[PDB]
Amino acid sequence: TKAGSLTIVGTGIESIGQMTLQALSYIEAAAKVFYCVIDPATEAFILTKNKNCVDLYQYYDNGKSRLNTYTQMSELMVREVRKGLDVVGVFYGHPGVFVNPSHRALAIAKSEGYRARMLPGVSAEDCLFADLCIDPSNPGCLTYEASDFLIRDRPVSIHSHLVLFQVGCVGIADFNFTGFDNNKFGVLVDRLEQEYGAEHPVVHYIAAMMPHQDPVTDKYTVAQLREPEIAKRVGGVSTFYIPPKARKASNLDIIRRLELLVPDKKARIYPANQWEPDVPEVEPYRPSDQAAIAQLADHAPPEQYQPLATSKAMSDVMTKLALDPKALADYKADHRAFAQSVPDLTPQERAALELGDSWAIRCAMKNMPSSLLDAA
Amino acid sequence: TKAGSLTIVGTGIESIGQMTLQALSYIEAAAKVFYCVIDPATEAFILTKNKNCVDLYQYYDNGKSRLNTYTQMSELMVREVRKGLDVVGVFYGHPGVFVNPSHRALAIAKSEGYRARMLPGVSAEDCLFADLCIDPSNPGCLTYEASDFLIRDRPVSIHSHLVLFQVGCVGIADFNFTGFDNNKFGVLVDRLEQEYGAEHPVVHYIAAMMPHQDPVTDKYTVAQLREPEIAKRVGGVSTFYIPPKARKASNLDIIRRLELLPAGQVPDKKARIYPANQWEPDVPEVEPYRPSDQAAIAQLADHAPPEQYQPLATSKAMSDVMTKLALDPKALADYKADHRAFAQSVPDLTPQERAALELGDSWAIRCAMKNM
Ligand SMILES: C[S@@+](CC[C@H](N)C(=O)[O-])C[C@H]1O[C@@H](n2cnc3c(N)ncnc32)[C@H](O)[C@@H]1O
Ligand SMILES: C[S@@+](CC[C@H](N)C(=O)[O-])C[C@H]1O[C@@H](n2cnc3c(N)ncnc32)[C@H](O)[C@@H]1O
Ligand SMILES: N[C@@H](CCO)C(=O)O
Repeated sequence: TKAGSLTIVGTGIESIGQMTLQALSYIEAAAKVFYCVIDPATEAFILTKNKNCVDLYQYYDNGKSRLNTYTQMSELMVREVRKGLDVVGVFYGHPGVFVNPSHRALAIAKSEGYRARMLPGVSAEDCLFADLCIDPSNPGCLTYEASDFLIRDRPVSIHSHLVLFQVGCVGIADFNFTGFDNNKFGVLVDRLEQEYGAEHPVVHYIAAMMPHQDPVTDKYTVAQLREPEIAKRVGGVSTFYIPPKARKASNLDIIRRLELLVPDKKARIYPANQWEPDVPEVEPYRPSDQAAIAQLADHAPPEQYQPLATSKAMSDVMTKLALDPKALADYKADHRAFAQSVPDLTPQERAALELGDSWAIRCAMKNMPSSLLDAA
Repeated sequence: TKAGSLTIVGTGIESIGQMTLQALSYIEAAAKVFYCVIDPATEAFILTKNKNCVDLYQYYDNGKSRLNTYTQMSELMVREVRKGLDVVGVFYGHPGVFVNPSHRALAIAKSEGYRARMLPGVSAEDCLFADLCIDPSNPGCLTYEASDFLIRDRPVSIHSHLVLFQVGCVGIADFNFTGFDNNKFGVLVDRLEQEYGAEHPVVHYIAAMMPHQDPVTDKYTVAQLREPEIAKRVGGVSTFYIPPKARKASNLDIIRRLELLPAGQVPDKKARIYPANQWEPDVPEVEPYRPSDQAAIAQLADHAPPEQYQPLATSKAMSDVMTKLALDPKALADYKADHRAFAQSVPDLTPQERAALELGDSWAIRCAMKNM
């Protein structure tokens, strides 16, 4: 039961708006905050929400290895944990997606016997899916760091989505405040041409940082990436999306074993991927679609559909547990004592909260029968 | 321009807390809200924020194809757009990650000339990285839908992370209110055994849905997945993580072209980055404080900010308006329509700040907020 803890949170990519409610609540409650963001409005916002913040960005330098910077960032955080304080680290995007020092600091804290947790956030890949209008499900997604992709000769799959981070710093171990001199970029272009061909599309993607900005979603051929004026547009916040070159055929034995039967591989569900070369759009309103739409006119909810049927007192406390870290800590320490303290709950509601199981909370908030809960 | 718009937003996975500030503000501002979420506290919260909501979940049914439900969900949203309304759709997690009807509705709205946008959210994969303590960077990540993975015989990489969604409904095209009868699950287990071997680990992952819950992070062998009591635990909110078998060797041409090692020295001999992946079988222990780490820590005592580091140096008025543009959708729409007229209306801005806002470029905003 050591005093001291480390919680690392994200801010998302687009200024302020892409932070989660829980990231904000933990920042506000912290004894000490350490942050690494690249948007001045987000920095200003953080400084209005906690009185004891330190900017980690000052530990980068011209010609200084990023690994040295990361060791320093982690040590600054853990030093405050060792003094018995509740410390929060903040990184832009998702704090564990292409971020070294967060994973390091949490592992050191855990090894010394302190509580340590990462809260997820909205990454640049999350933004890419939203802005390019693609789903990782169709037809699968491979995600790599650009230098690692080359050095370990990581496998390509020409039938799935490909996403490459850190294309602006190929083979570069250090930092510069004015930007990278990305003079090994041509090595990446050679690999892409060898796998996909000279005329295959590469989408240069930069998510908007400020709320009024449009994203950069510029299509180039692989061969165009050798032109000096195009290559120089690729910087420190650039990600590449490379769409599929072909569609993979279905396995007939698997279709038999799953029992689904010939399958046309070039037969798409609406909408088609706009970035695939020479792929026409599909029909949105086939006869099967029109039949489903006609059924709306006299639709009734199924008998097994259970509408929400809660109270203000119950919704208030469930919201409080999600938005007030201190209330959550009190509940976790003593479910029974906490449940007895909440004003205006019914006997059914109070018993369900003491248990805290999914089945019990659902019975209470949807007015479903339960012999135990109705006996309260 | 044409009246009517569609904005689709997410709620994250863990109840209420994983919703973004902008998802909340767009829900509040909407003329009508359509939602599909799978816990009651999140549903109750949404209903406190807008008086005009419809639950899309009522359009599922026992034995009804999910494709028919998806067509209906998308049509209810687009019908309201065609009436000239600003409509918001809401899906749990990230609204475009393993979600069919959002992409469909947005594509139809855009093709008919209406404004259409998706706002990203926190997905189950984002939660998985945070709870299992892994980074997609190290050593790469492949992500698939479980049935698609099987039907198209999609490749694995034994040297990278593998993440499989929808492992609880293999080959199933319909819906049931009481849950799926996942009787083709053995076909997935056979494929995993062929690619990885019977004793390789598979992590059964379920992110906590309520704020007091712990995640499920249960490691099993591929062979253990054939045991009835274990297979029964895999349901509609289950995801699988399969760690690498081993570390992959480096390409020698690439080491030379990137100038990463002098000739005559043996490659792939540096220790792994700390910390090691705790799920990878036979992973060696990595030490946190090597000589290079201890030297960096010694330098902290007399560290000064570099000359090129630019401290924030802004004002209440400028910070307030940039926050407003992020948190008030109406204010953002006004600003976008006429930058000059909006910037003239803002109270207490300096002439430098007012001009910077009127331009709106990143270089201009940064100049104003760091006093350069
Ligand atoms: C050090 S990593 C940090 C990523 C971050 N934690 C996240 O969640 O996306 C930096 C890389 O993230 C990607 N990135 C950062 N900001 C971006 C943006 N606005 N648009 C596209 N990619 C971005 C680029 O690939 C960049 O080289
Ligand atoms: C229809 S999809 C929707 C995914 C959602 N949009 C997201 O952003 O994660 C359903 C699948 O998501 C995954 N999933 C949903 N909730 C989850 C949870 N609490 N933990 C782990 N995986 C989950 C499972 O693989 C499930 O079969
Ligand atoms: N990962 C590096 C470079 C990203 O381009 C950083 O720490 O910013």
